[PDB]
Amino acid sequence: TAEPDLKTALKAVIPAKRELFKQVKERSDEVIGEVKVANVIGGMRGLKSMLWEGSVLDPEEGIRFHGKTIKDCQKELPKGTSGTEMLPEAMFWLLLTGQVPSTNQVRAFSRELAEQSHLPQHILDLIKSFPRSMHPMTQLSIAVAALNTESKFAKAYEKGLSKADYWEPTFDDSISLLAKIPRVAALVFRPDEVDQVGTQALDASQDWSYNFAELLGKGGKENQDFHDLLRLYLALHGDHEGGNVSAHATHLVGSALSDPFLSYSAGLLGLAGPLHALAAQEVLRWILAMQDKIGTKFTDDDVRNYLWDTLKSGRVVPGYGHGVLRKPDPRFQALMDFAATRPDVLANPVFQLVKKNSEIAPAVLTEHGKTKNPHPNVDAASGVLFYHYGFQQPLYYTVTFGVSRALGPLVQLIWDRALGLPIERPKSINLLGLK
Amino acid sequence: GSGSTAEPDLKTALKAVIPAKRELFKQVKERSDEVIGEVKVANVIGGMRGLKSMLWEGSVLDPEEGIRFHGKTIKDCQKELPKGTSGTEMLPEAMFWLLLTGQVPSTNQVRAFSRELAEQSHLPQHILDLIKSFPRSMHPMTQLSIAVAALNTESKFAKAYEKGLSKADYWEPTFDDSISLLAKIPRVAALVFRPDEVDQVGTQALDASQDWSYNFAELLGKGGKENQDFHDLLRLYLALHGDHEGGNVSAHATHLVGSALSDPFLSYSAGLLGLAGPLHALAAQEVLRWILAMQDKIGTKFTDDDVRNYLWDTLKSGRVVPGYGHGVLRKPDPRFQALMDFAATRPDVLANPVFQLVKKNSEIAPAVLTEHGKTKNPHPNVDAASGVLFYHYGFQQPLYYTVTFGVSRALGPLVQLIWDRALGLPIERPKSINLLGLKK
Repeated sequence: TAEPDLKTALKAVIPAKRELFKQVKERSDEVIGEVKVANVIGGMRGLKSMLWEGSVLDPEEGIRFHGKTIKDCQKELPKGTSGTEMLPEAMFWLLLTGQVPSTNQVRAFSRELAEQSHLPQHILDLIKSFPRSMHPMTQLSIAVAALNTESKFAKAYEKGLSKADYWEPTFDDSISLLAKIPRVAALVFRPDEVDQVGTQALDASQDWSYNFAELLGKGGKENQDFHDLLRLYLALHGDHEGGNVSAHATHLVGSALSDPFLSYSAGLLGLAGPLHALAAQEVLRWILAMQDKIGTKFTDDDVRNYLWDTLKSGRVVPGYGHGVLRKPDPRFQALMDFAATRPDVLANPVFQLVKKNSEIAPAVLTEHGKTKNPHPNVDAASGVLFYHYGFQQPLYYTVTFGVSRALGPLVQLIWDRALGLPIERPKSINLLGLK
Repeated sequence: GSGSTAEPDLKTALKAVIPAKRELFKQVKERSDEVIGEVKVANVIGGMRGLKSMLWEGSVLDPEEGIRFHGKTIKDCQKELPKGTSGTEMLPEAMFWLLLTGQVPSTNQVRAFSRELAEQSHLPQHILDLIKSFPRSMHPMTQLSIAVAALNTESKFAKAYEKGLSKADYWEPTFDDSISLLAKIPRVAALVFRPDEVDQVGTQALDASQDWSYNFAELLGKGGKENQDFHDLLRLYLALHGDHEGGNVSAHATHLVGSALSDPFLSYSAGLLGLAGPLHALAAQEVLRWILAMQDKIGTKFTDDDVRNYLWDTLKSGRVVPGYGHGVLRKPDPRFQALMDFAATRPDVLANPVFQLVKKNSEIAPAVLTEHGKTKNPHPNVDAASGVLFYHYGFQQPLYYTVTFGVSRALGPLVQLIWDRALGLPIERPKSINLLGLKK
């Protein structure tokens, strides 16, 4: 009568994945690609060279999770007891097992996450040692690494553990990290309340995102719309193939058999890189500057003129353009669907500007001709939506992304260990060697 | 000296060689479309093994001569690189100079660089407080990674990037941060080694006229003239382990995180998190345990046959001879030989039975392993000797051998990070696929 818990459901699908892996391994010698000089000097761009199970980017329909579109996930995944949005814990279930959980399975997993959320005293002390001006992503990376004192994998490996069993402690550590990371993030957000936020008991009947909101100081019925935003945000950003730096660094460090705490810490150190991590922040700044210029009662024409002027000036429209995706990011559209049912969001001029830009900017960018596949990505909307709900320190938008992006890389780490994938170790060459 | 021809500092010497590297990069870029290999299913499921897919300037593994630094063998480095004011071994500071610039520094340039490192060796108070928060059982490599990441509060690159900085200038703050990290890391490592003395070791003033290894030894509690042989071992160890191509996890993770424009503190922290992985990090420790177990079994007065018999029994049992074997290198690791050359001038090392056993194994094990036929290129690597040499000098907590490797392995990856920024290399971003996509 009792439904399988997540560990049982994972164990049931391990044999089929190992069988599929065995079939692929028989074709080891088969050639699938070429390596060119471009790939070596160009950061391996386009080189199909690592495994990632849970998500694959479809050039038309965007990111798919085990073949499911964002829309399929929004229809199929269990929701909270209140609210309209899919749960990140349900997305984690799907990523890990390939299967949609029942509502009751999700409720039991949420209860586990709440119960495992507490931090050891040394983590609270560690966090209190950080200077106030330490960058929030540096704080988050360090704290996550420091939780390796609690690693079951590290201890089991040292004691002696069969290869075939490496996945179990990896799974236990991953759930532990997931339970804890929202609380660590909230301590980064509220450095003066370490003692209180660091020990506060979570409501075991509520979902992971709700409890994260509570730790952020945005709990209770008055913040229910924000709860739904946060649920959606965390679900949407959970995984996006293995190539991005946070996913890849997690896998890389993981592949040397560093435990999930150390491995996702490395992921977060990569996420701290300014080059692509600040897109949501940049979009927000750009939208607010546009509002400053064109005011709060603006026409379609005003928007179009503003976009042309930006482009003619040699500036970019942030949050637009992609190497391969030929349509709007379905993650973007999911945020727009969230907004469409909330009259106060639709009344916000900042949001209206995001919406108008999404209707006008792609045609403008195409005609201008400089930007490949000029459609909105998720960063076009996420910052503005957080800003609307009072979360107006953009610097911390990366922290919330770091919480979300634990989901997919941890799933892949579990599978890496289940399948027995080896250390990641490419071969380097010097420029003289390419000449 | 402040003349017309006054000897360049490291940053000036680097600046002088940047234009030629950018020109060589331009020439390589014209060949972008040239095919240099194949990708197979093996490469995707096998952690990219053998896939030539990243750039690393400073070191290239030669199948005959072993690891070379800008074409120079370990023997060339031992002859050409400047030594300490006392001592017979090449300085890791000089190795760093060579890796970075492609050039052998003068003794005077090395002395000035050592002084810069000594002057920057102090830590901010919050780093000492952070280290004091660590539980005593926290793994030493977790401690080291965290403390290095926490030094990003001092990053010039992070602050300059945020303020606005030309792409052509990214290398300068990267260089400044890298030197800062190098100066500080031995002190951080010593705090990991001595958790009861954080306040003292953490603030102790260093002799600014001493070299980087000497100051590290001093912070470890092994300073003074009585430890001069250990100083030379440590110099050699740190110089030898500084760089070994880009593929190893510490080098690669540094480059990967660095490629998203995270500063050198955050990037080498990621390197150290990878170094903390037990799978391939613990070889020096395994060799030490194996040698000591062998000595236990065969004693100190043994025949060549006894050694051979011990090796055959190990192999027939299905166990490995650690510290032996390589995929590509067809001779003893030249790093191994450099450790043996160190030993050859120290009569107390040569008198140590544990060292004699390392030497005897290197003369007997290769033939045995070849005949057994299971281990490719069955020659000793550097791990065959490093742990025993430390053990001889009283550095007998093998768990901490990885920490000393972490200090050494700052050198090469930081150099490559500086070059990545000088060249404007993009984010590392390969493409993934699922098993279903390989089954088709």
